[PDB]
Amino acid sequence: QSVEESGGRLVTPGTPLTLTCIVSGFSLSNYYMSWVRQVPGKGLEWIGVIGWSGTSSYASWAKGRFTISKTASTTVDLKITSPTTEDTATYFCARVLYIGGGFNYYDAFDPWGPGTLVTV
Amino acid sequence: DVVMTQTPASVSEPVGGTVTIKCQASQSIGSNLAWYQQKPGQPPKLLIYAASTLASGVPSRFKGSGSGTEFTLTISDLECADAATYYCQCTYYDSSYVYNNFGGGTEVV
Amino acid sequence: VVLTQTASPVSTPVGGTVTIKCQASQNIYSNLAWYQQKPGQPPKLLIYSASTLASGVPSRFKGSGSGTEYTLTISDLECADAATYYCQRYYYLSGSADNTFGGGTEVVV
Amino acid sequence: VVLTQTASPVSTPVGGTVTIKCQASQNIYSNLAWYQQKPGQPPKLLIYSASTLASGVPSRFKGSGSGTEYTLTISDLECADAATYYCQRYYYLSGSADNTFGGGTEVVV
Amino acid sequence: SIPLGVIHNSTLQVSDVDKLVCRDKLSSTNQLRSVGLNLEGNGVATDVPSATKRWGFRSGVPPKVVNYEAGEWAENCYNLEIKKPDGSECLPAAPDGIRGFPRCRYVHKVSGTGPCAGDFAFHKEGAFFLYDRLASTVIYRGTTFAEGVVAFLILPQAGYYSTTIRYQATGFGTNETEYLFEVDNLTYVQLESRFTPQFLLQLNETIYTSGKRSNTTGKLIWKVNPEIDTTIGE
Amino acid sequence: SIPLGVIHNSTLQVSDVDKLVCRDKLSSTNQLRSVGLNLEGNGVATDVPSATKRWGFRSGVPPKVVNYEAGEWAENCYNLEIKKPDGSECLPAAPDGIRGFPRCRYVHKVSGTGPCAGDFAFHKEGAFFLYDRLASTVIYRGTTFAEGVVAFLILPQAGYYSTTIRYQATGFGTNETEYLFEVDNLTYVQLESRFTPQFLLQLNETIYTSGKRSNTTGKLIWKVNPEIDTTIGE
Amino acid sequence: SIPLGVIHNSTLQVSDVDKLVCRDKLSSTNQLRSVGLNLEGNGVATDVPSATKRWGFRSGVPPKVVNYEAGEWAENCYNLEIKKPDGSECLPAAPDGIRGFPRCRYVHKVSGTGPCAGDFAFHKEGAFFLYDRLASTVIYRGTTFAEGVVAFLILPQAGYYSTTIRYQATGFGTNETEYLFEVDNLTYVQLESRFTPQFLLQLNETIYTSGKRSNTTGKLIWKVNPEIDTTIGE
Amino acid sequence: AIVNAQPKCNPNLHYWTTQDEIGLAWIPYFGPAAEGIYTEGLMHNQDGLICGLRQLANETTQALQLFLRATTELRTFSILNRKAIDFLLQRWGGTCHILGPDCCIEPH
Amino acid sequence: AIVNAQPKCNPNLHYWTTQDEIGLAWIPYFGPAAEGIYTEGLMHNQDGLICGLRQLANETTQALQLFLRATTELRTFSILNRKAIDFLLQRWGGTCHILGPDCCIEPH
Amino acid sequence: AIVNAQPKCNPNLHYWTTQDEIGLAWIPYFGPAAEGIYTEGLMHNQDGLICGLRQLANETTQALQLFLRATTELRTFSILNRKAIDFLLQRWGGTCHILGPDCCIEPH
Ligand SMILES: *[C@@H]1O[C@H](CO)[C@@H](O[C@@H]2O[C@H](CO)[C@@H](O[C@@H]3O[C@H](CO[C@H]4O[C@H](CO)[C@@H](O)[C@H](O)[C@@H]4O)[C@@H](O)[C@H](O[C@H]4O[C@H](CO)[C@@H](O)[C@H](O)[C@@H]4O)[C@@H]3O)[C@H](O)[C@H]2NC(C)=O)[C@H](O)[C@H]1NC(C)=O
Ligand SMILES: *[C@@H]1O[C@H](CO)[C@@H](O[C@@H]2O[C@H](CO)[C@@H](O[C@@H]3O[C@H](CO[C@H]4O[C@H](CO)[C@@H](O)[C@H](O)[C@@H]4O)[C@@H](O)[C@H](O[C@H]4O[C@H](CO)[C@@H](O)[C@H](O)[C@@H]4O)[C@@H]3O)[C@H](O)[C@H]2NC(C)=O)[C@H](O)[C@H]1NC(C)=O
Ligand SMILES: *[C@@H]1O[C@H](CO)[C@@H](O[C@@H]2O[C@H](CO)[C@@H](O[C@@H]3O[C@H](CO[C@H]4O[C@H](CO)[C@@H](O)[C@H](O)[C@@H]4O)[C@@H](O)[C@H](O[C@H]4O[C@H](CO)[C@@H](O)[C@H](O)[C@@H]4O)[C@@H]3O)[C@H](O)[C@H]2NC(C)=O)[C@H](O)[C@H]1NC(C)=O
Ligand SMILES: *[C@@H]1O[C@H](CO)[C@@H](O[C@@H]2O[C@H](CO)[C@@H](O)[C@H](O)[C@H]2NC(C)=O)[C@H](O)[C@H]1NC(C)=O
Ligand SMILES: *[C@@H]1O[C@H](CO)[C@@H](O[C@@H]2O[C@H](CO)[C@@H](O)[C@H](O)[C@H]2NC(C)=O)[C@H](O)[C@H]1NC(C)=O
Ligand SMILES: *[C@@H]1O[C@H](CO)[C@@H](O[C@@H]2O[C@H](CO)[C@@H](O)[C@H](O)[C@H]2NC(C)=O)[C@H](O)[C@H]1NC(C)=O
Ligand SMILES: *[C@@H]1O[C@H](CO)[C@@H](O)[C@H](O)[C@H]1NC(C)=O
Ligand SMILES: *[C@@H]1O[C@H](CO)[C@@H](O)[C@H](O)[C@H]1NC(C)=O
Ligand SMILES: *[C@@H]1O[C@H](CO)[C@@H](O)[C@H](O)[C@H]1NC(C)=O
Repeated sequence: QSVEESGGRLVTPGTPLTLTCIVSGFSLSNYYMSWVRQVPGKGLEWIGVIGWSGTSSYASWAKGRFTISKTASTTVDLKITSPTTEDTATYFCARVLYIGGGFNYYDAFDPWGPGTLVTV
Repeated sequence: DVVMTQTPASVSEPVGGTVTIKCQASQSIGSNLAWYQQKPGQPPKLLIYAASTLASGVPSRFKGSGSGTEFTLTISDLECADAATYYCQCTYYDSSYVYNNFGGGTEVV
Repeated sequence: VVLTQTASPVSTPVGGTVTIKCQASQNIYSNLAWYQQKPGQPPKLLIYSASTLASGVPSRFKGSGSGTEYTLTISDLECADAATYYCQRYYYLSGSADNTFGGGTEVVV
Repeated sequence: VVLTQTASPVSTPVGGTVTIKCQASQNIYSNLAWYQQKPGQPPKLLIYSASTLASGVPSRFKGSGSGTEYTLTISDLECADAATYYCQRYYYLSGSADNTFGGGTEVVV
Repeated sequence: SIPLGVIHNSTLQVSDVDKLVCRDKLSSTNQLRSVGLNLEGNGVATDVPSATKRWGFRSGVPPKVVNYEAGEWAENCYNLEIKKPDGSECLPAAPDGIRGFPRCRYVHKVSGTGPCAGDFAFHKEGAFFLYDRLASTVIYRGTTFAEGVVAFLILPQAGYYSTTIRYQATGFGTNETEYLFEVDNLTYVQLESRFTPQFLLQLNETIYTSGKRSNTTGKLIWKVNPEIDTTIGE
Repeated sequence: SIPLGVIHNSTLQVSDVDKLVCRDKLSSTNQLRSVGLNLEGNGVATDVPSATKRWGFRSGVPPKVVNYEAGEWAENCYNLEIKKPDGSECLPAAPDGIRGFPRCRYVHKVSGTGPCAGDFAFHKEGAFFLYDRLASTVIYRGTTFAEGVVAFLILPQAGYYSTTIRYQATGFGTNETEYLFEVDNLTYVQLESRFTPQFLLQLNETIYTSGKRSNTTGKLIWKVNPEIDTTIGE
Repeated sequence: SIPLGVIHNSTLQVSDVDKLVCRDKLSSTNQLRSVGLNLEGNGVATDVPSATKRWGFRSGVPPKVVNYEAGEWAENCYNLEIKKPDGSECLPAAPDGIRGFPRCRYVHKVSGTGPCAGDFAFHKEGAFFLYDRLASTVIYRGTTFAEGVVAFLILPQAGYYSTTIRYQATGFGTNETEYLFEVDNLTYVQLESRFTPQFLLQLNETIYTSGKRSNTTGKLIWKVNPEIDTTIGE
Repeated sequence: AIVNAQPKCNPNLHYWTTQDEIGLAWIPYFGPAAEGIYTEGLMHNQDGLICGLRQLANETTQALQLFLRATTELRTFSILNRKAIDFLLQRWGGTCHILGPDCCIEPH
Repeated sequence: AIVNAQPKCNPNLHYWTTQDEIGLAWIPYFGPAAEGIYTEGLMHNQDGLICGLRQLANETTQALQLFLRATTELRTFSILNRKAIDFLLQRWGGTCHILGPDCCIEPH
Repeated sequence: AIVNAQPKCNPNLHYWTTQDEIGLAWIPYFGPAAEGIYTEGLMHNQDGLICGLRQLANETTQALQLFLRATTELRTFSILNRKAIDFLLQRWGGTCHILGPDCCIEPH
């Protein structure tokens, strides 16, 4: 049960960017997948989630600035559209964890990835 | 929207003591809580879930309790390897309801 | 639809009552007609709608049944009552004209 | 449970439609199977659950019935369809495994 | 007595019978409402192996039905058809006026056999089977339902595509029940209590594309390995 | 919402929901009354060829029944028995508690065949079929009914000889339908859309008196000339 | 109109519709109550020969049922099984939701034959057959009941042994009806209208102990002498 | 008011009703058959009541059909009770100003 | 008041009723059978209550039978609701005079 | 107030209902089928209404089950009518003091 991220690079404002998270040890059809970013020396910020049903949910402050999709059968991507200087951060990628009980609910974000770095 | 507040901004204590961290919830969330420790330059690592259940592999020194609106986390017999920031997360709603469910951050020295 | 009759050269002494049974492969909602055919002559109508007695027929003949099972009873068997008997399923000519005849049962005085 | 078949050496010219009726002693909730046994060869399943056709069996055979009465119909009988026929009641193996075979009916081309 | 919920200032409170609250106002019967809520909104297990263990069989209690006027969209719904070993039917036929749940996403159609004690199938936790605007206390044969509870309220003064998943159960109603997810008339997959419906659909598609279907007249039962989770064994 | 009529000083007015009328007084539930009025009082065609064109067949809509406490004597009532060409029955049987209209002058007993699409017979104009103190939305087999509507009122504070006319129709429910008035088991009269029941009875009497009944085993169908209207042709 | 009883100061009065009294107080529907009282509390004959003469057969009247929420313990209850001479059944089967009277001391089970005119068996005195919380106007087959009536009240603002006695009646429904108490499948005792149930039980015990039971294949009918009242003759 | 838009209006209403109000007639055993429990009347005198009534019955049918479609009852018998409850709730539903236009408690 | 005209009266009323008011007894699966849902009581003390009930029940039967004949219910369950609605309508049916003999409002 | 004691709560209520409010759609002959009479809605915003409403639903089930056990109805359709009648009776069910704390009449 491990995931990792890639795609961090330096771009000018307005340049569309895409990151990639891949998994190992579980199936995308049995778990959600959440993207959480962290500004340097700040607190964690939940961005959005992609479900095993195929639909995705976005935070209010990131309703249209970010998109989350599933490419291939074991990868997901977070696409940043029109980034600004305020989006320089270490982006992460986690799987929601449920131990028993019904689906659609979680208990923790267990397998955090190493996290990529995005600079504007 | 449950808002979580971490009371102690920073804690310092001689090696070998017991550090207590308080996490308060606006509403009543039962026992849905999780704790994370983030070393610098590392992703957060899970310590406690369901506000009382120890994770797999974490030493038993970390122990959390509390319920309702108040939760506490105690690190007993502090070591030099436990210096990091600690976060409390609420897991009361579903996985599609996304918001700022995390905490502020408590730096333990 | 297949119509299965008694399929036996039934013989009965004069004075008794004979019974012919006409089975069907499905429910037919009592749409059977009984015919008798003497050797050489064209057949004659006896009973229609599985219970109604056609004009110019003695009350000795009787018909009954429902669903998939229907019976024709000849009471007070006579010498002239020696012919081949048929059961026919018909349709209403409003939108169809399909009709299926029975195998044919012979009666011996 | 007692299974009573047609119990007759039925004779039918090639091209006809033969019918075998297998009556029971009580309601059996449509749990019959039909077997065709040629002399010397082991029996072969033809129709199970009183309506479903077994794999690799021509659609020429057709089973029907319910409650306590069930029939097997063979259309356009050929010279090959000359064997003994059995009706057999079964159970589901979660509970009991009891089963009873019929008397056996032979068909002559 | 039956509690009654009052909505005031976008807050819910329980009506107090002894204390007459003057500010509460009821102008017409349109404000009164009854709403049914699914149990899956409380975070309970929804897979068939865990769902079917909340229902039991009993005899000596007549069934009762009460209406409700509004419901919640349900992601999981169930449809049961159970036979006794001799071949009879366990669940009673659906009375006139009872229809399946209107809005379901996945319908778990389970057909199998069991000892079938008692006469009716009740909910062990005391909940209801919602059906269509008619919550009952028993299960009817071949009718889509969803577990839920009914609440009463005084309102303030002011596409749909389904999917059927087919199961087969042996020993239904007992503590040792075996479930199989059916992908074909001849091929089955052994079922665990950790597979989401989408995972089952993906298993179906993978089995068809890989040519794993049975070609003989016998039965073939696959078994997905726990570790790799993508290499189905046998 | 359902309108409610109020009778004040021998004048009928629709009660207004938002405006609170002080002069309106309701002392007991005896004042509330539901009354069923026939459509024939509005000046509509009553003969079978025109009346039967207001009914259609449909499927997928369950039937509903309401009550009413008072009715009106009906000049024309109907009674239908229709069969499919194969022999089955179209109209469902009468449920327990349903009875014919209690006050009818003429009963048009119609029996025939038709394609019988759908499952239930509804009224095209949205009216109701009035049985004995029960307004339904579908026609039941072999039960006298009357076309009508229901009104609710607040009341102010303060022999029977029926005649049966027998018809026969082919292709019921389609646009090309043929009706034949039956005077005997062997003799029929071609029916048009301009014959009152009294004229039909007069034609029956003339047929019986003039000896125009069929004497063979076949059928004889008469046809009245349009001009003279008293010398039946063929 | 239906009278309504008001209880105040431990005194019962019939509510007056025209005169509006303000002393009486109604707080909730819990105060309204319906109570069923048995006819035997009025001092009427209860034995089978006298009880069965109060019921009569009729046709052309539909049955009606009304519920009640409280009853009284009944010492005598009845159970009927009547067939026509040809072999057909007279009393209709009990509809769904109808059950026997819950609290009965002695259950008089009567089985026999009669002309069985009409369609339904009504009460000649206009009372009700109570059944289980559903007082009806007709007798149902095989269901225990008890004669009684129903009253409506406004409440003030604030072990079980069953014995079955089996009879056999010939000519039921007529004035010339012959009753026989059954002690065995072959032995009977002629029944008079002065034997309490305890007397019948004592007669059974005496029959069993004294060895008067039938030993042949025929029937044996005993007749108890009127004077000595303990030496059964024949 | 109500204006009749129907093609024709029948000025007379020949009605029948089941409510009556003797000896043993109330007993079902001795009571009248199912066909003789009706009465008769004729409201020949009218002041536009009948023509208004027919139009009101025509108007009511849309709402009645929609209400029947909404519900799940096989047979509906409780419309009038709902009307009475709605009338009472509209008259008295909560806070009642003595001199307010929403209350009928006239002062004197 | 009412006087008992029956030939004889039973002063004690031995009743059973279904209303009760623990653990998992309310669960239908674990609940009592169809015969163990009743209670018991005895109103032995009386001041003419029982002998008055036995006469009120005798009196109400004619009205009940006529009402049942009038209706078309197969089963009737809405008599008490009608009584309550009638009571409320009789109390307040509009135009409540403060000092009139028709209103329960007592000035203070 | 009501506190949610469930293990977890779903804050959004994606609901369906039957009430609607054109042309010939009200006529059953031309009306929609039995599956197209529903609507949809989503109450995404709430001040804890959904989470407390679920707990209210859980709380009411014991009383509902006991009431269903007590009655002999095959199908119950009249709970809301009883609630409305109880509300009216509690508000006005007898003599009502103008200045009394048990009355909704206010002076001005
Ligand atoms: C309350 O009162 C109103 C007014 O009286 C009634 O309204 C009637 O509604 C029906 C349908 O609901 C109307 O019938 C329609 O007639 C159309 C043709 O018009 C005829 O009638 C006018 C009257 O002036 C004549 O001038 C004209 O020449 C016609 O003879 C039809 O086109 C309609 O549909 C027909 O055609 C379609 C398409 O071919 C078919 O699919 C249909 O099946 C049907 O054959 C329809 O038949 C009627 O005209 C309205 N009345 C008036 C006066 O206009 C309400 O019905 C009434 N409420 C109740 C409950 O009865
Ligand atoms: C409420 O309580 C009242 C009590 O007043 C009951 O009234 C009783 O009503 C029944 C009939 O409904 C009466 O029974 C009738 O008895 C007549 C003969 O009187 C007998 O009883 C008196 C009692 O003093 C004796 O003195 C007398 O000798 C008789 O033994 C019969 O003539 C009546 O009809 C009989 O004959 C006709 C003609 O042959 C038959 O058609 C009948 O079927 C029947 O055989 C009838 O039987 C009874 O007398 C009334 N009681 C009193 C005290 O007057 C109400 O019935 C009760 N209501 C309910 C609902 O229970
Ligand atoms: C309204 O909401 C409350 C609380 O949210 C619900 O309470 C639940 O009640 C059910 C039973 O009615 C409980 O389920 C039981 O769980 C037992 C094991 O406990 C597990 O869960 C608890 C949760 O706290 C853990 O602490 C514990 O460690 C376990 O993990 C089972 O053993 C029970 O099964 C036994 O009893 C049933 C019923 O008697 C039998 O049929 C079984 O065969 C078996 O003998 C049972 O399943 C559940 O735990 C309660 N939830 C909580 C959060 O406490 C109400 O049910 C709900 N009301 C409605 C109508 O839904
Ligand atoms: C499992 O998946 C297969 C493949 O998609 C399904 O088979 C096809 O289903 C579609 C509709 O879902 C039909 O239009 C095709 O005709 C089917 N056959 C093919 C594509 O060969 C199958 O129905 C699925 N089974 C379940 C239970 O969902
Ligand atoms: C048509 O008229 C004839 C004769 O007027 C009717 O036949 C008579 O009907 C009466 C009662 O309806 C019987 O009493 C007679 O016995 C009948 N036969 C005669 C007088 O010879 C016939 O019933 C009428 N048919 C219709 C449909 O009105
Ligand atoms: C009639 O009396 C006989 C004999 O006492 C009863 O039969 C006995 O019934 C008791 C129950 O009270 C049983 O314990 C005995 O085993 C029975 N013995 C025999 C030999 O049958 C009988 O039940 C009585 N019948 C009635 C209707 O009271
Ligand atoms: C199921 O219950 C039976 C009861 O006798 C018991 O023997 C068996 O071990 C149980 N099975 C399981 C898996 O608990
Ligand atoms: C009846 O409708 C059909 C529909 O195609 C049409 O062909 C036919 O001409 C119509 N009949 C008449 C008499 O208009
Ligand atoms: C019973 O009634 C019939 C009717 O005529 C009569 O003949 C007979 O004598 C009566 N029997 C008795 C015992 O009253």
